Amino acid sequence: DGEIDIVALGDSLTRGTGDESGKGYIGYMVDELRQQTDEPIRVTNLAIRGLRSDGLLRQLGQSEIQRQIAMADLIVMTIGGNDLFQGALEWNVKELDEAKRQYIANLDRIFALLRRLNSEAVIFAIGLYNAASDLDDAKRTSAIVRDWNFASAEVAAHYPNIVAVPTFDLFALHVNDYLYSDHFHPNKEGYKRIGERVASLITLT
Repeated sequence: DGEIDIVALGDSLTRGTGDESGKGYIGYMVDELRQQTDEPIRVTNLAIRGLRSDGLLRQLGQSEIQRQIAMADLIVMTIGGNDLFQGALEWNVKELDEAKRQYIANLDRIFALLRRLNSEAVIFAIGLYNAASDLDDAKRTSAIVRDWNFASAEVAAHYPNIVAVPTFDLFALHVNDYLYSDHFHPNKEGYKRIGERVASLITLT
C-alpha cells in the first residue's frame, strides 16, 4: 500500500475531547512518527465520545468497520472509562462489580475480534488515570482506577502484541495542570503527554 494506516478506536479520550486544538493524543503521536519516515501516515479515527465497551464490540461488527481494521498497520484505543464513570463515581459496590465484570468480558471479546480481523497489527490499549485525585474521595477513586487498569492489562496479556499503555502516572503530580475545565477530560498538555508516551513505544524500520 505504501502507506502507514493507523486505526483509532474507543471513547472521548481517543476522540480528543478536552484538547484546545483538535489534535488529541493521536495528533502528537503522528507528529513523532513523522520524525522517523517520510512514508505517508493516515489516521482513521472511529472513536465515539460516549462509547462503552459493549458499544465498541457492537461497532466492530459492522462490515465497513471490519474492512478498515484489517487494513490497519497499527491500532490504538481507549475503552472502559465510560463503563466506569456512567453517571461522579457510583458508591455502590454491587453495581461496580457488575460493571467491571461486563467490561472485562467485553474487552476480551474485543481483543479476540480485533485479532481475528488483523493478526499482525500491534494494538496499543491505553489505560486510565485518576482525574478526581484532588477531591476528598480521591483515595477510593485511585484504588478503583488502578484495579480496573490491572484487569485491563491482564486481559491484554492473553493476546500477542497487545500493549497495555499506562497513563496513571502522567497525571499523578498536579493533576489539574493537565485537565480540561470539566476536571475529567485531559487538556492540550495532558493529551500531549499521552501521545508522546505512545509514540516512543513505536519504532518503524
